Amino acid sequence: PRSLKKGPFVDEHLLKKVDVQNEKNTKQVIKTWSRRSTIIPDFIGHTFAVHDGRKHVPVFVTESMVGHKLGEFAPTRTFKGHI
Amino acid sequence: MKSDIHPAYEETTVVCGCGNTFQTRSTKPGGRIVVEVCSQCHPFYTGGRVARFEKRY
Amino acid sequence: ARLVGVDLPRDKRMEVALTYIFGIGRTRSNEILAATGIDRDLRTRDLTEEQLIHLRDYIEANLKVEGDLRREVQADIRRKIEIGCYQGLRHRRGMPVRGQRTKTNARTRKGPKRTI
Amino acid sequence: QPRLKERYRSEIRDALRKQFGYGNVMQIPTVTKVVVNMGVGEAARDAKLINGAVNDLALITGQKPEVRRARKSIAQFKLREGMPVGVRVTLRGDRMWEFLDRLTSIALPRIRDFRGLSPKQFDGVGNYTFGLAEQAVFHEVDVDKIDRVRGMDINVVTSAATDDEGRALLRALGFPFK
RNA sequence: CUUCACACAUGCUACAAUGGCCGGUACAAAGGGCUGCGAUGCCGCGAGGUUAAGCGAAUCCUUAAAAGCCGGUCUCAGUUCGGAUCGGGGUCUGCAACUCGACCCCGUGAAGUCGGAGUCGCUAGUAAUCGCAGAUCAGCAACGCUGCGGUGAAUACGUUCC
Ligand SMILES: [Mg+2]
Ligand SMILES: [Mg+2]
Ligand SMILES: [Mg+2]
Ligand SMILES: [Mg+2]
Ligand SMILES: [Mg+2]
Ligand SMILES: [Mg+2]
Ligand SMILES: [Mg+2]
Ligand SMILES: [Mg+2]
Ligand SMILES: [Mg+2]
Ligand SMILES: [Mg+2]
Ligand SMILES: [Zn+2]
Repeated sequence: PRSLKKGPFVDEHLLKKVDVQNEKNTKQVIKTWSRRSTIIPDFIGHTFAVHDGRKHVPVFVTESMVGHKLGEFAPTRTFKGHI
Repeated sequence: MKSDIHPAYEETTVVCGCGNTFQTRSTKPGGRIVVEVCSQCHPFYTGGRVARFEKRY
Repeated sequence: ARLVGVDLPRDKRMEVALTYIFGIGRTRSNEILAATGIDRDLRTRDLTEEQLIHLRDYIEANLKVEGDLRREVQADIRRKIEIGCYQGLRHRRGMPVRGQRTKTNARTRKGPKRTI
Repeated sequence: QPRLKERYRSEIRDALRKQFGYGNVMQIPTVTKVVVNMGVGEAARDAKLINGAVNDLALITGQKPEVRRARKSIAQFKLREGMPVGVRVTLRGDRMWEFLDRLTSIALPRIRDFRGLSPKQFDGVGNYTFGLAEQAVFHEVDVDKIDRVRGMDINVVTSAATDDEGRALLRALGFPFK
């Protein structure tokens, strides 16, 4: 949790779902509701339809989104240029 | 026509901090030229997010 | 004289002249001077080529200079743009990224008052 | 005696002969001339390039340049016919040899962020062209007595008939390529 | 509930030499404190972390007051003024800090050079200026609120005029 004393912050009910699938395969579209979980270097090749308030945003990590967060890629608000 | 038009072109000598020194004829400066980098010392003549997360955690 | 930039404002202490390089400011210049030994309070016109050539290698040994630092900065922001995060989208829209309010501010990131 | 010319006549000619099996000794590529020009934009405004271009090109090169006047009139550039827009000089012989030696030795590495001359800027016939964008690092000219900054370009013309031969000749002469 | 082509209102910052930086240096009040005040000591430039004594308190912490004074530098400059923005790196609370916290380190270093018509507050320890404490709260308040203290002025002839 942004401190070099406990490692990163990854949800246990997320690990027990990702680590039981990454052993054999990259699972298909998955449902998640905790935008606050950090991306450990185990999500490579997988997808996560992260909630943003009204729906789920499917996000794929290729190589670089390891220090990011799941909700970082889900627009929580929508703005479309008043003019 | 070379009477008064062309600038002076007289023998000179280049002294470099590296040590590469050669003598040619240069313009109005008749003295020496002090330089710090030459062809023998300049570069180009003598030549991950996951890793960052690993070293962070 | 020139190491990477001009680095020589006329009649200036080289302590502050080192701040004119892209990568060194007050603290970086102070720590560099502390390591090297040359005193801070001296006019830049009195500096000599030997001192310049011992100073030239130190900056490239550990610190960085014009060109490559801005290349790294632009590569970072460009990667942020192409990856498509919240910060990348804010950079694409030109809006400030660090959670600052946008109702009555962000005039630096945007332009002055448009007054449409 | 031009040291670069002596080095050329000593070994570069033989190197080119080995690289390309010329049937006669004068089929070997040789640099003919070096041309440096301004092409300033302050032709329709303030019309002051005799001090802006000539006074620096003369000391940079070694000979006073020739003034080139406009060949036409362009309203978009505010270009009229008859006033100088560019100043061109050409360097040949031992003067060209010395200029090329001084360039390749001290001037080319000494500009900002020198990452090497691109080896793809050939004209297709065996002559190369590249240009800077400011008052060059030539020690012959110092910033303390220069007006508004202006860059320049070089055309180097060789006896080579092919781009590969021109590139090989420049590489042997000492042009830092990619 | 914190959005963002824009406008308003209330506060802070400056636009510098009554000044900036470096070193030394003296004088407060009123408050807070067992889900705490963490005296020293150690690590780290740093915020902070570690073991630990005293303290339900005139005996412990807060606790160093800043403005004030001395010596050097800068020499009127978009600057040794200005700290908004941005990149990288850490700390603290919180299960969790992109949205959606505060602080620390480096570098980058914008507008701004006294602000139009117009408009606000102020008669004595007042205005002016600089710091301190509380309440909310795990963190978010040295830009809000409420109180505290230091230095500390000029004008009022007169009530015709808004
Ligand atoms: Mg609100
Ligand atoms: Mg306020
Ligand atoms: Mg400052
Ligand atoms: Mg001090
Ligand atoms: Mg310490
Ligand atoms: Mg001024
Ligand atoms: Mg301005
Ligand atoms: Mg500033
Ligand atoms: Mg006014
Ligand atoms: Mg509080
Ligand atoms: Zn050298």
